[PDB]
Amino acid sequence: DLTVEKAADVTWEEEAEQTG
Amino acid sequence: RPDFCLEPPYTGPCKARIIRYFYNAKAGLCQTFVYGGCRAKRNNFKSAEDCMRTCG
Amino acid sequence: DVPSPPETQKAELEEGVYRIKQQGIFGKTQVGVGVQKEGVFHTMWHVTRGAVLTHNGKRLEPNWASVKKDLISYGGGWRLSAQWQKGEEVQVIAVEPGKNPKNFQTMPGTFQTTTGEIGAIALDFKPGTSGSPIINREGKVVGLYGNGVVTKNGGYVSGIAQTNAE
Repeated sequence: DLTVEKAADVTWEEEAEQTG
Repeated sequence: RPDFCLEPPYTGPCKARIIRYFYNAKAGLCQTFVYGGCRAKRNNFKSAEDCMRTCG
Repeated sequence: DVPSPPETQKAELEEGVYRIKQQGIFGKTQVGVGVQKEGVFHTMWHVTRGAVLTHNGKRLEPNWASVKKDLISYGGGWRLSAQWQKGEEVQVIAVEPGKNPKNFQTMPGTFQTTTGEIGAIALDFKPGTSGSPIINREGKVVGLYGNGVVTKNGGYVSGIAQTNAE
């Protein structure tokens, strides 16, 4: 049986890490 | 030994984190590694017991 | 379709991104990641292999599963409707075990098939990140990260795993 725990909300970050 | 017992553990091309056992022939015992969830090779066991039974 | 479809427990989770944890060797560890949206919890099939999720004293069974698509949803059918558009940058909300979530921006390439085209993410996150959402600039999930290939030079490339919303 699996459990879950919240980690983040879904958002685009204007200063996310570049680059892929 | 079977020969697959002598092959290094294989995480594979998926990004889950599933702890498994492999047989480490140099150490002469089973150790843990991270399996990714897809494309498992044969040196990959859910338990130390089962790992030692087939590769020990 | 059938006259009296069976019923599973509802995924009573706030919307957002979740670590999925499994009891295994050494105890409880993060096996992957999932996305709760519109009352449905979405992840990659290889993460859970269709195992029951437990939360709030309830046992959650998968409502839809496809090994072929490597996707699975709990509480209802697939709700992630956004599609990646070729030439547009995405972010991955990478949720690595033991680490704070972090967004990474990238321009996807493509995987070629006789079927059609699937986006390709050349980013290499730690094991346990499978199910991390790939998102567009609107904050919509275009797919999930973690089913990929290791390239000849040891680089990792993930597919953008997606299916049509129900």
